[PDB]
Amino acid sequence: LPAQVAFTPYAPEPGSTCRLREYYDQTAQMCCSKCSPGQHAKVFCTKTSDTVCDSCEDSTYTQLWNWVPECLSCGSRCSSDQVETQACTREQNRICTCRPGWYCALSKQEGCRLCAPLRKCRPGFGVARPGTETSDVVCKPCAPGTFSNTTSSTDICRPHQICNVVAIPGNASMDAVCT
Amino acid sequence: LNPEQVAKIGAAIDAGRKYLDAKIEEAKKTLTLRTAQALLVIRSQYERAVDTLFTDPSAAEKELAATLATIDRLLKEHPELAAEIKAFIRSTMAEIRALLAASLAA
Repeated sequence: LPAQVAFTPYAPEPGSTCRLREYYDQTAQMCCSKCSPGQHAKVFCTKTSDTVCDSCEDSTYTQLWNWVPECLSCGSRCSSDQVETQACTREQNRICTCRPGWYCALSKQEGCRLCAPLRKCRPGFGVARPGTETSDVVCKPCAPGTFSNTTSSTDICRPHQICNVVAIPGNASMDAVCT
Repeated sequence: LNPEQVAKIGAAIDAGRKYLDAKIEEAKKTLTLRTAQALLVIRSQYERAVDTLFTDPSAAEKELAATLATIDRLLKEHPELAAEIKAFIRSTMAEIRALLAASLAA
């Protein structure tokens, strides 16, 4: 850099902000370098020395331009029930998710730390609230006039067929049989 | 784990996360931003240590130890604060482990 261009650390002039890759450090009262994603501030800047940025170690990360004193820990490796939808790298956290047919029983800010299988509503029972990424299916018993003849996390209680002359009446798990 | 046990376990995890977030907000309100940065790191390792109770229980005690060492290291010059965080995290993990053991014993 030539003499024209100010290097970090420097005090910003009245009416200024720091540059794009810089932050204003309140202890030094100076503009100081941020560290890139994948690095952290091993040493904070002073009035005469800039930030010292070092690389993150494996299983730690920083996702943003930063001045953290240590990199953040990645979440634990996913268990065999889960799917790793984002790998742990020096620049991003690990993300674990649940498979279809499962919900997240213990949720993280991103992803899941404990998955559980969705309940299946047996014959005579239908879905009352469908499963969501973070909540189990809720079942209900089918009321007269309706039925469910399946074991299913999605099938609802559906109406009996109509007919005037009933050979075998419908119940909660089977349709009416009509003469 | 039945839904009651999961809810009690989740409530304990949230208590530790919410305590850490309040300590971060406190550091921000008092403008001790370098402490707020250290607390972000400690929070990330708390999350990993909690994860491991469910993904790989054989690693849990090692991840808890690494959490307390991170608190000791990053907050070495703030021993009062360091003691408060270790005590909340120790107490939180003891409760989660207690609920887990009680459910596995049934």
